[PDB]
Amino acid sequence: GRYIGPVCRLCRREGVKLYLKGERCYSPKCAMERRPYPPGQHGQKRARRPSDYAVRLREKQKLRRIYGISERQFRNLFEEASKKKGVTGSVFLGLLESRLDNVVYRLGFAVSRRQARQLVRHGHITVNGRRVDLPSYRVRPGDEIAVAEKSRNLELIRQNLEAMKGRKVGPWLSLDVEGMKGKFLRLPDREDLALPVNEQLVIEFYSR
Amino acid sequence: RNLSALKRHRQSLKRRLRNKAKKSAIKTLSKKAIQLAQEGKAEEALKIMRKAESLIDKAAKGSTLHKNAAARRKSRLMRKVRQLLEAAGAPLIGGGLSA
Amino acid sequence: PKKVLTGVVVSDKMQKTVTVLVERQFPHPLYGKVIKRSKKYLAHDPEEKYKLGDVVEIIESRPISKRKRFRVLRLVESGRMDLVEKYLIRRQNYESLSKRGGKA
Amino acid sequence: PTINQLVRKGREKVRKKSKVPALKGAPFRRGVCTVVRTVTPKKPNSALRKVAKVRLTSGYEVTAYIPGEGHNLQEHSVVLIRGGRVKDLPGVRYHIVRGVYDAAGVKDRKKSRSKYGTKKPKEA
Amino acid sequence: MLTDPIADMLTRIRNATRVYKESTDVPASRFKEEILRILAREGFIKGYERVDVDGKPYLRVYLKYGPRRQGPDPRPEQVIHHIRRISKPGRRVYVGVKEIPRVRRGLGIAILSTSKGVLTDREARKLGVGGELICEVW
Amino acid sequence: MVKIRLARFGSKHNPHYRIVVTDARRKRDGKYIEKIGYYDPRKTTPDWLKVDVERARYWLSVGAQPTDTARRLLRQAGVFRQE
RNA sequence: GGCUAAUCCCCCAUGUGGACCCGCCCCUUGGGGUGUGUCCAAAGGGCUUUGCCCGCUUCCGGAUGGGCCCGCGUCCCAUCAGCUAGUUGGUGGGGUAAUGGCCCACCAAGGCGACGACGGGUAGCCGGUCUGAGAGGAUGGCCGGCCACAGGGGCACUGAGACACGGGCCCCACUCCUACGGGAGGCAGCAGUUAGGAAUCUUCCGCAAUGGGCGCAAGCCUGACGGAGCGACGCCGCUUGGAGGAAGAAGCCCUUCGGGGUGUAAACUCCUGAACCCGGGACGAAACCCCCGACGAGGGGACUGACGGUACCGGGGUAAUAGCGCCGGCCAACUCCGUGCCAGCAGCCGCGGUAAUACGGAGGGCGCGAGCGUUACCCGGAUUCACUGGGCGUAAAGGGCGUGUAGGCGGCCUGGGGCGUCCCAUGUGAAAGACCACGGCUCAACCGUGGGGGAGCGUGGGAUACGCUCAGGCUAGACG
RNA sequence: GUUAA
RNA sequence: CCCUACAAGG
Ligand SMILES: [K+]
Ligand SMILES: [K+]
Ligand SMILES: [K+]
Ligand SMILES: [K+]
Ligand SMILES: [K+]
Ligand SMILES: [K+]
Ligand SMILES: [K+]
Ligand SMILES: [K+]
Ligand SMILES: [K+]
Ligand SMILES: [K+]
Ligand SMILES: [K+]
Ligand SMILES: [K+]
Ligand SMILES: [K+]
Ligand SMILES: [K+]
Ligand SMILES: [K+]
Ligand SMILES: [Mg+2]
Ligand SMILES: [Mg+2]
Ligand SMILES: [Mg+2]
Ligand SMILES: [Mg+2]
Ligand SMILES: [Mg+2]
Ligand SMILES: [Mg+2]
Ligand SMILES: [Mg+2]
Ligand SMILES: [Mg+2]
Ligand SMILES: [Mg+2]
Ligand SMILES: [Mg+2]
Ligand SMILES: [Mg+2]
Ligand SMILES: [Mg+2]
Ligand SMILES: [Mg+2]
Ligand SMILES: [Mg+2]
Ligand SMILES: [Mg+2]
Ligand SMILES: [Mg+2]
Ligand SMILES: [Mg+2]
Ligand SMILES: [Mg+2]
Ligand SMILES: [Mg+2]
Ligand SMILES: [Mg+2]
Ligand SMILES: [Mg+2]
Ligand SMILES: [Mg+2]
Ligand SMILES: [Mg+2]
Ligand SMILES: [Mg+2]
Ligand SMILES: [Mg+2]
Ligand SMILES: [Mg+2]
Ligand SMILES: [Mg+2]
Ligand SMILES: [Mg+2]
Ligand SMILES: [Mg+2]
Ligand SMILES: [Mg+2]
Ligand SMILES: [Mg+2]
Ligand SMILES: [Mg+2]
Ligand SMILES: [Mg+2]
Ligand SMILES: [Mg+2]
Ligand SMILES: [Mg+2]
Ligand SMILES: [Mg+2]
Ligand SMILES: [Mg+2]
Ligand SMILES: [Mg+2]
Ligand SMILES: [Mg+2]
Ligand SMILES: [Mg+2]
Ligand SMILES: [Mg+2]
Ligand SMILES: [Mg+2]
Ligand SMILES: [Mg+2]
Ligand SMILES: [Mg+2]
Ligand SMILES: [Mg+2]
Ligand SMILES: [Mg+2]
Ligand SMILES: [Mg+2]
Ligand SMILES: [Mg+2]
Ligand SMILES: [Mg+2]
Ligand SMILES: [Mg+2]
Ligand SMILES: [Mg+2]
Ligand SMILES: [Mg+2]
Ligand SMILES: [Mg+2]
Ligand SMILES: [Mg+2]
Ligand SMILES: [Mg+2]
Ligand SMILES: [Mg+2]
Ligand SMILES: [Mg+2]
Ligand SMILES: [Mg+2]
Ligand SMILES: [Mg+2]
Ligand SMILES: [Mg+2]
Ligand SMILES: [Mg+2]
Ligand SMILES: [Mg+2]
Ligand SMILES: [Mg+2]
Ligand SMILES: [Mg+2]
Ligand SMILES: [Mg+2]
Ligand SMILES: [Mg+2]
Ligand SMILES: [Mg+2]
Ligand SMILES: [Mg+2]
Ligand SMILES: [Mg+2]
Ligand SMILES: [Mg+2]
Ligand SMILES: [Mg+2]
Ligand SMILES: [Mg+2]
Ligand SMILES: [Mg+2]
Ligand SMILES: [Mg+2]
Ligand SMILES: [Mg+2]
Ligand SMILES: [Mg+2]
Ligand SMILES: [Mg+2]
Ligand SMILES: [Zn+2]
Repeated sequence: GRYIGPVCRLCRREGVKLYLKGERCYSPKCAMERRPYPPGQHGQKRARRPSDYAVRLREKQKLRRIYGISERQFRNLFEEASKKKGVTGSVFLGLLESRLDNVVYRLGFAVSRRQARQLVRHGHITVNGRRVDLPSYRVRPGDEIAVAEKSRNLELIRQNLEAMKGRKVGPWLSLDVEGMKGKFLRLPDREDLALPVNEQLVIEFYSR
Repeated sequence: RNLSALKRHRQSLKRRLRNKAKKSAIKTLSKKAIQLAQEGKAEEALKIMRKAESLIDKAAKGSTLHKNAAARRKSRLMRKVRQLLEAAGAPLIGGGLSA
Repeated sequence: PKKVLTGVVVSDKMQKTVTVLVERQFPHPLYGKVIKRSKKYLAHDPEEKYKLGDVVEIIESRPISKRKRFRVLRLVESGRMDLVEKYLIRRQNYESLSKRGGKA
Repeated sequence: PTINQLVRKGREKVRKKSKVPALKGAPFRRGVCTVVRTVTPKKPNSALRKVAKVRLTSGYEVTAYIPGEGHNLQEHSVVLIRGGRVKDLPGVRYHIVRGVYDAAGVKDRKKSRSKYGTKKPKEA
Repeated sequence: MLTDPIADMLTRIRNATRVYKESTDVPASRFKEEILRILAREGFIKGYERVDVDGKPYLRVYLKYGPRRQGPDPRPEQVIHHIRRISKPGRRVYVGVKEIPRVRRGLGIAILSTSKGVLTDREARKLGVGGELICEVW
Repeated sequence: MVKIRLARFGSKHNPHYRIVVTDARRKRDGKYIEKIGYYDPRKTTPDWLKVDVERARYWLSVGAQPTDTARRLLRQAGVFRQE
């Protein structure tokens, strides 16, 4: 299945702060706070000039770890984006952003993307009224992602939505805190995201 | 073992016999007529020729010699007779060839 | 439409039959170069009307014999023994290619 | 060459020879060990490389390498060949698969175990 | 005897322009003249004109070139940077209208001889016809 | 004789038939003479039965014999209604 | 040997019509009409029984299916160059539904081949599939189309149709049964056994649905089919947890012995609940039939589910599989010990000779994850058979030189034709697949509906610059 | 005599 | 085990 392993070691490797724990990744301790260098016995030893290949591979491993997708699905999305009209780079992020588990994260129903995934798998989520437990379900403009009724009481869902009060949400989304429901307005524009990723390098990685 | 539809084989055997016997009568008469025409025996020849014709068409009523196959025979037959006779005699009985 | 081909008569040594040589040129499927290929058809000439050297039209027809499914439609022009000659020499040439050749 | 020459002779599709006559181009082939020898490598190298002479079901009798430190093959050991030559042993173009037939998997192997045919040891 | 009077002309031009001659003569022929018409029209050459060299008909082709240049090798850029025969004796090249090439995204041209006369690739595309792809220039 | 019947085109546990005009002797999912409608037995779409009524009428008029089920569907689509 | 029925067989009649000979007309290969002569039909059964249903006869036409013929296209070897007697054509017969040396009689001496005959090798061919920027290369499993075969070879009978996989006859090999004379048999149907092999499944359920055969119908048959089973064989979706958590347990690895690493990882707290357990419980199935109506239209009624108590719903509910390859360069990822050209690694370059980032183990790391590797094969990269898109002075490559045959190629001007070439219209280009859109299974895979395609070939019409061909002229090439 | 630096 | 990691020599 998914990764399921030490995640702050991934941030360290990528030399950038990836938010894979939601909270704590804000505390004085995402480790990127103390030891923002690679994990392992040689983590501090002087680094060596990376090969053009290495750069792409990492930038890609970076953009993929952020969403927590397998290389299998990641590449499939990438291929779908290549076939599609318009800048592959953005469209790819467009699709990545459209993953339900992800949308749940962008609306705050869950503090992390992994948590969002569990929230979906365990059926505490719903698209257009119907239950949907597929983390990879593709959300379309107009859909309404909401917390399932039966679960509008989970202590966890309270907190997350309580904290959502007075918090802004992505320009391409809309959140109704009281009704624990959100809506996917439009596909995010590349300029709408602030990803520490240079999607081009990723495209290049696959041209090889 | 034992597909009772070997009844098809039985039947085929009889049909075979029925067909076989019809065709022989046909060949035999046809030969007989062409043989008489080739001798000038006009009336006698035409007489038989019609039998052949009748037997051939009758044969065409069922599987035996069904078809244009019948026509082909009548044709070839009414052809050799008239030709053989013209090479001498006159169409007496005229019981088949048209004026 | 029954096919109608145009060709020269390169043989009348058969009763009621003429060998019609037919050419056709066209772009080579890979190299482009307009190449030129030909074939011989045994055509029916009941009246023995057509002579060696005639450029006649040939037309698809109900089989007259094995190897023979075309009838001579008409004469297009004649006395073109130059064409027959080419064919004949090409053939003559051949008998000088194996262990049974001779003329240079 | 001119286009005319190309029309007259065209190009020649050249085919490649197999580096592995394991007949049927089967991915593997079974056989019996005829001889279990030892062989010396070429020039740069020196050592007592382990090789086996195998009589194949494909009707061939070729020499195959016996990878790994272990090895329990004798003059009648039935085994599976796979193809993969040995840069050092001219003539050796196939490898014997360890862990199949009479070929024991390398024991105590703890790393590239799936090659060498070695099952996973209990960890605690 | 030449085997490709057209190729001959494209080359006489190519060779001359390469040494910055003012003009160059080519054995005369209508078809050749027609090609020259386009080169002129297209501004690849100043123009041309019939002339009689030792009694026989030729075609003075007046060549064009850019301005003198800077640094080392002040030789001027060429107007006719590339002039290449496509169709040739024993490899004629024919194209349908949907197969007429676009030379250098339009910056260059193609010259086909159609049953509507010799045309630039645009003129051909316009009149909706294809033909023999004579050469290319830019 | 020539027939009007159903050809299977769904997928496991998801049938989708094509109402077809095919020679009786041909395999059911084989080469048919002409498609003339479609049928979704599970009505998983408001569009679960369509029939080129005129085309059907044409074939019936030339001898096409409809399968009992083919005939049911054909009727539901008004092929036999007179008025 | 005897008896007997019919929708079995035959004779006679009727002749709508049709078949055949001859004639004439139209048309043009044997197409249609017409006249005389001749020849040719038939079956009955059911009842809601004076009139309907099923069916039979002849003919014309429709529809579907098919036979035969022709143009073009269809692998390797020229270390296969000459092949041919039913051979090539004729006349007249035979045969067929039908043309034809398909077969025969007789006559003629022809037919084929370097544009590759003949011989040899290999191979079912397509729609497509894989790859590739394309051109192209490779391929033809699943599905759809065509062909061919049914233990090997030959053969015909029956029939609308076969020269017939579960029909027949003969020869051969083999198996079995024999009282030894003589018989029976053919899974390349489904499943299963065995042999060969690196390797390929259940002697399953059902006929409910779709489709087929027979029947007026009821209905019977259907290993076709619709399903279930087995195999990560492939593809897609899912899990093995989520949040908190120390300047950071222990163990283990490094160390300059200060400390660094595994690492928020664990422990532990809290939250959610794969599995499982209950209750409900499908769609796929509405016809045939029956009643009304007119056995029509239309309207009512009844029967029917293998999958399966499955999918899916609702309730309850446990923190609950991770492996494999790799880490000298190519190529992402480094240290310690062991070993000492040994043991061994290795795709290519190469590595091991006593401090090895390359061997073997360990710690750490990189990659991918119910997979990961390996081997084999195909395309790619390989413009490395070069059409797109290569070359030959010294790298592999100019023939030792000439003469000249076929072939390829061809100066300037005018005219005819319109073969090449170009243009328009139109027919064909099955479905599936591919592409786009939308839609159905919670997504996806999978699937449905719709849209758009073109080359090629046919047909009609058009153009004439170039190439071609014919005709005329020229003198710059050539020759004299 | 071999293989290395 | 002497040479230099070996082969060959003692
Ligand atoms: K009459
Ligand atoms: K009919
Ligand atoms: K036909
Ligand atoms: K004949
Ligand atoms: K092929
Ligand atoms: K192909
Ligand atoms: K009714
Ligand atoms: K539940
Ligand atoms: K746990
Ligand atoms: K040591
Ligand atoms: K190591
Ligand atoms: K390759
Ligand atoms: K030489
Ligand atoms: K020589
Ligand atoms: K002209
Ligand atoms: Mg794109
Ligand atoms: Mg029976
Ligand atoms: Mg007799
Ligand atoms: Mg003659
Ligand atoms: Mg003949
Ligand atoms: Mg080529
Ligand atoms: Mg050796
Ligand atoms: Mg070495
Ligand atoms: Mg290998
Ligand atoms: Mg040139
Ligand atoms: Mg140029
Ligand atoms: Mg008796
Ligand atoms: Mg009676
Ligand atoms: Mg009867
Ligand atoms: Mg009458
Ligand atoms: Mg009458
Ligand atoms: Mg006529
Ligand atoms: Mg008539
Ligand atoms: Mg009449
Ligand atoms: Mg009668
Ligand atoms: Mg004949
Ligand atoms: Mg005949
Ligand atoms: Mg013959
Ligand atoms: Mg030829
Ligand atoms: Mg051959
Ligand atoms: Mg074969
Ligand atoms: Mg390429
Ligand atoms: Mg198929
Ligand atoms: Mg056979
Ligand atoms: Mg067998
Ligand atoms: Mg047999
Ligand atoms: Mg046989
Ligand atoms: Mg018969
Ligand atoms: Mg048979
Ligand atoms: Mg059988
Ligand atoms: Mg075995
Ligand atoms: Mg199965
Ligand atoms: Mg059934
Ligand atoms: Mg049925
Ligand atoms: Mg049965
Ligand atoms: Mg099945
Ligand atoms: Mg398998
Ligand atoms: Mg945790
Ligand atoms: Mg239940
Ligand atoms: Mg229903
Ligand atoms: Mg149901
Ligand atoms: Mg029923
Ligand atoms: Mg009633
Ligand atoms: Mg009704
Ligand atoms: Mg609980
Ligand atoms: Mg590296
Ligand atoms: Mg050692
Ligand atoms: Mg290794
Ligand atoms: Mg390595
Ligand atoms: Mg998976
Ligand atoms: Mg290539
Ligand atoms: Mg090569
Ligand atoms: Mg080239
Ligand atoms: Mg080269
Ligand atoms: Mg040299
Ligand atoms: Mg050389
Ligand atoms: Mg020389
Ligand atoms: Mg010459
Ligand atoms: Mg010329
Ligand atoms: Mg010429
Ligand atoms: Mg033309
Ligand atoms: Mg099409
Ligand atoms: Mg078209
Ligand atoms: Mg299609
Ligand atoms: Mg959908
Ligand atoms: Mg479609
Ligand atoms: Mg046309
Ligand atoms: Mg002309
Ligand atoms: Mg002239
Ligand atoms: Mg003069
Ligand atoms: Mg020595
Ligand atoms: Mg060495
Ligand atoms: Zn973090």
